[PDB]
Amino acid sequence: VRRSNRIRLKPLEYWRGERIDY
Amino acid sequence: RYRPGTVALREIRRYQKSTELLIRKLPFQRLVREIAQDFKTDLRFQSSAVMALQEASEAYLVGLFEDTNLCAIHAKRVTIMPKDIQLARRIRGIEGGL
Amino acid sequence: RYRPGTVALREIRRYQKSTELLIRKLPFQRLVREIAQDFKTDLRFQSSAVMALQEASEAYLVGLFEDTNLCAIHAKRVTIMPKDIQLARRIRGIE
Amino acid sequence: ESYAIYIYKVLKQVHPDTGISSKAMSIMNSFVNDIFERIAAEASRLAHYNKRSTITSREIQTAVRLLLPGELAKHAVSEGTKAVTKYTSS
Amino acid sequence: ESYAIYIYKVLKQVHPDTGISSKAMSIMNSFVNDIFERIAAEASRLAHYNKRSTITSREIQTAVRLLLPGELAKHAVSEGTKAVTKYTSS
Amino acid sequence: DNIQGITKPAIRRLARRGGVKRISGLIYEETRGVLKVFLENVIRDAVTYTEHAKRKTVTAMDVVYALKRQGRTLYGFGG
Amino acid sequence: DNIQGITKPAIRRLARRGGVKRISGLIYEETRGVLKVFLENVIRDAVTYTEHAKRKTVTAMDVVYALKRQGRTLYGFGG
Amino acid sequence: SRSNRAGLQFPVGRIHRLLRKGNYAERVGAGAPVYLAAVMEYLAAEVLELAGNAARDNKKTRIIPRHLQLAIRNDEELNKLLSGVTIAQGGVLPNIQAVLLP
Amino acid sequence: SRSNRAGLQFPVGRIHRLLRKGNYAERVGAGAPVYLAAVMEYLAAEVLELAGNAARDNKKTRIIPRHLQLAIRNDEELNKLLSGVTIAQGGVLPNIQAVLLP
Amino acid sequence: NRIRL
DNA sequence: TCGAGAATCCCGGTGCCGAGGCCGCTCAATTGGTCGTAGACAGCTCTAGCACCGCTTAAACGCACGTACGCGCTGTCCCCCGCGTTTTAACCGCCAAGGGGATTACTCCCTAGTCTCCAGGCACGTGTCAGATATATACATCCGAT
DNA sequence: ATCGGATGTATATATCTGACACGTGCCTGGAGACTAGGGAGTAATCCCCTTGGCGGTTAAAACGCGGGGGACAGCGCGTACGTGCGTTTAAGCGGTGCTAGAGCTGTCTACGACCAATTGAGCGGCCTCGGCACCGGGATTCTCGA
Repeated sequence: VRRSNRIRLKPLEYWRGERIDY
Repeated sequence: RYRPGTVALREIRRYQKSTELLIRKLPFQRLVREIAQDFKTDLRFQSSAVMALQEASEAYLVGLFEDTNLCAIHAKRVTIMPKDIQLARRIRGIEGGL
Repeated sequence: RYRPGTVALREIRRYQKSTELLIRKLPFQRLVREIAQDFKTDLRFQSSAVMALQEASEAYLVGLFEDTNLCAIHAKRVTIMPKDIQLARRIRGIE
Repeated sequence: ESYAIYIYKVLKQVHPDTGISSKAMSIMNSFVNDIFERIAAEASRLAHYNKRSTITSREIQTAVRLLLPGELAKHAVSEGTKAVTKYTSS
Repeated sequence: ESYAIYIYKVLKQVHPDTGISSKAMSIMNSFVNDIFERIAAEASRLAHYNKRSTITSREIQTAVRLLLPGELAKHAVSEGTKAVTKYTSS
Repeated sequence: DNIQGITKPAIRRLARRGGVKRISGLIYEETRGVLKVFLENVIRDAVTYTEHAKRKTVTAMDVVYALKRQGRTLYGFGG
Repeated sequence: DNIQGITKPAIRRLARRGGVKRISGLIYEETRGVLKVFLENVIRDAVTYTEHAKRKTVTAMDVVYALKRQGRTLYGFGG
Repeated sequence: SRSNRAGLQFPVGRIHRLLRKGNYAERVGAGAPVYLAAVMEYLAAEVLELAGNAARDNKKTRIIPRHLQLAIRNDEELNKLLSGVTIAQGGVLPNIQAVLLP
Repeated sequence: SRSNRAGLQFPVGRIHRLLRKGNYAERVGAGAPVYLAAVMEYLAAEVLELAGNAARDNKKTRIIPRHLQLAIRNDEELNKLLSGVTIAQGGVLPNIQAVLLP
Repeated sequence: NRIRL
C-alpha cells in the first residue's frame, strides 16, 4: 500500500574517492 | 650534463609544437578491450574508433594537467601533486571528470 | 566579548540552514533594469521574472564562493582573495 | 495544463500523510518536464542515428541507460518493462 | 553524402592557392554539421516556445544571435539577410 | 551607482552560505564584477527571447529559457 | 595489469604538453585512475549505442555520439 | 482508460500526444509513451519519498522546496542527475570545512 | 538551381530537406534554409580564411588539423564558439607559465 | 574585418 | 662578461602516396501545378507592472579596537630531475580466416489519420488547519579565570 | 582540566492568518473503432575489415645513481580583517492610481506541403602527380661552469 526503495548512498565524492561497480 | 629543470623546459615546447599522440598505440589498444569487456563480451573495434578514444583521452588529460598546474602555482609551488589534481576535478564539477 | 573568527562560524551555519534570499529585493530589481537598458530600452519585468534572476544569481554566487574557498584553503590560508575567484572561474570552464 | 494532479497522486502513494506546498509543486512539475524532454530528445536523436523513423519502447529504454546514472537506470528500466508488459495483454 | 565538395569551393574563393588535407576536411565537415544542428535545434526550440509550427528566416536569425558570441553574430546576420534578399527577386 | 545597490554585508553573508571564514576587502568589488557579468549574459539571452516574441515585457519563462540555455537550469518558475 | 599498459614517460610527456615543470611520483598512479574512469564513462555510452544498433562491433560514429553526449564533442571522425 | 490499464498515475494518453506534437519523430510507438510514463512516475516517486522523509525530520507535514533540496543533494544518483539544475530557494547543504573549525 | 539564385556555395536544396526530415517543425519556411546556408558558409569561410593564412606562414599549401587548431584557438570570438569541442590531432597552442621560467 | 592581427 | 658544448633551426636532394582533378551513374533537387491552414492582422479585454506618498525599523554605514592570520625568510632534507646503461616490446610489414557490418529482396503489421463519443482534468469557487508568528523559557556553547 | 557567567539557540505553547486541499460544473482532449499505407521485422546475401599468427628492427621503456632544488616546517614581524557599538540610510510594507501591453478572438490572405515528371548536381570509383615526409649535413642559437 506504499512504494518501494533502491540502493541509495550519499554525494560519495569523486576526484579521489570511489566509484560504484557491481 | 645540464641543470635540474632545463630539460623539463625543452620537452614542453617540443611537444606543444607537435600534434603526435603521446601514448603508445598498442597498449592503449588492449586497454580499451578490457574496459569494454565488463559491459559486453566479444566486442570489435574499428581502427578509427580506437583512435577516437585515444584523441579524446589525451585531449582531456592535457586539459586536466593545465588546470592542475594552475592549482599548483596557486599554492606557491611549481611541482604538481595529486592534491592539485583532485581539487582541479572538484572545481570543474561533475561534468568535468567523474 | 568573543573572539575574532568565532562569530564568523556562527553566521555560516545560520545562513546555510536558511533558504531566505541573502540580497535585498528592491536594489536587485532596479539593478536588472539598468543592465537591460543596454540591450533594449523601456522594458517591463514580471514580478516573478525579477525573482528568477535573483534566485539563479544568488545560487551561482554561493556555488562560486564554495569553489573559491577550496582554492583559498589550498593556499594554506583561510582568507579568500580575488586570486581565488579568478582561478575558480578558469577551472570551471565556459558558460 | 500541468502534471500537478498526478504528482499529488504519486505523493499519496509514497506518503499519504504529508502534503506539498505550491512552490515545491512547481519544482516537481518543472522536474518531470525536464525529465521528459531530456529523454525524448535523446531517444529522437537515437533513432536518427540508426535512420529509423519510429520511436519505440526500445529507444526509450536505451535512452534511460544513457541518461540515468547507475542503479537508477536499472530500476527505471524495470518500472518501464513492468508497465509495457501489462499493456501488452490488456 | 557530406559537405566535402562545398567547403572546397569556399576554400578556393578565400584561398585559390592553398589546399586542404582529407583529415582536416573531415574536421570542417563535422564543423558545419555541428553548426547546423546547433542552430536548427535552437530555432526549433524557439518556435516551440511561441507555439509556432513554422521555422522561418526570423527564427534562424534569432538563433544566430543566441549562439554566435558577439562580433560574429552581427556579420552572420548580415550575411544571412543579404542572401534572403537575393532570393526575393532572381 | 546602482551597481552599488547590493551592499558589503549582502556579499558578506553570501560567502557565509558558501562556507567561508575570513573575507578580504577586494572581494566585495570583485564579486560585483562577476555579478554584473552573470546578469549581462542571462539578460542578453532573456531580452533576445522577449524581442523575438514581439513583447515589451520580459516574463519569468523567458528568463528560464535563457538560464537553461547555458547550464544554469532553474526549477520553480515553469518548465 | 593492462591498465599499466600506459607508461610513466607517457604520462610524463602528457603533462609536458599541459605545460608543467616538475611532476611528483604519486601523480602517475593518480593519472591512471582518471584515465580508466574517463574511458569507462565513454565506452559505457559507446557500447550502449552499439547494442541499440544490434551490432557486436563498435564504430567511430558510436564513440562520437557518446563523446558529444557529454560536452566532449570531437571533430575529425564524422559528424 | 490507458494509464489505469498501465497501472500508472502519469497520463500515458497525454504523454503520447506530447511525443507526437513535440516533433521528436514522425511515428511514435504504442508502448513508448507507456514506458516513459513509468520512468517519470518512478523518478517522481523516488524524489517525493525522500522529500517526505526529509519533511518528517523538519516536523512539517507540507513539503517545501527546502525538503526537495535536502533530498536530491544527499543521493549520489539523484544529485548526479540534477547536477546542472538549481532548486529555487532550496538553500545549500550545511557543510563547514575541516580547517575552519576551532 | 536555388543555391545559385542564393549566390551561395552551400546547397540550399539539401539543407531544406534536412529541416524537414530532421524533425524540427511541421512546416519549414522557404527563406529559412537560405538564411541558414548563408550563415554556415560564412563561418566556414571565416575559419578557412584564418586557417589558410596561418598555413601559408608555415610554408605549407595544404591545410592540416594543426593549422585549423591554430586558427580557431587564436581568435577570441571563434574560440569561444568552439570551446567545448576538441579538434582531433590538432595539438595545443605553445603556452608556458610565467613562474616556470628562470 | 573583425578583431585580428 | 668571457667561450665550450649540445639542440634546434634551416637549406637543399630524394622518394612516396595522398589529394586533386575526370568520369559515368544514379537519384535527389527542381519545376509547376493545387490544396488546405498556419499565421499575419485588427479589434477588444483587462491583467499587472509601474510610480508616488508615507510610516517603521531592519539593515546598512562608519568607527574604534585588538588579535590572529597573511606573508616573508631562514633551515632542513629528501625527492624528483638528469644521465648513462640495460631491457622490454611497440612498431612495422606480411599472410591468412571468417566474424559480422552492410547490403538487398519481400511482406508482414504496426502506426498515422478520422469521426464520433464522453469522461478525465482544468478553472474556480469555498472553508479549514498547517504553519508563520510571538514569547517566555530551559538547554547548549563559548570564554575568561584558575 | 574545571567552573560559573553570559550569549545565543533550540524548545514548548498559544494565538492567528492564509494557502493548501477538496469541492463542483464544464469542455475538450483522449479512448474506440476502422481503414490503408510503408516503415520495419525478417531472411539471405556479399565482402569488408577486424583479429591473430610469425618474425626482424630499434625506438623507447626500465633501472640506477648522484645531487641540485624545491617541498616543507618553523617563526618573527604587522597589517588588516573581525567584533562591537552608535549613527544613519532606505528597504520593506501597503495603499492608491493610471495605462502600457499581455492576452485573447475572429476574421481571411498568403505559404508551405504535396505530388509527379524531369534531369543535372553530386556521390563513388579511377588513375595521375607533386606536396610533403624523410634525411643528411652545415649554419645558427641557447645553455652553463670559472
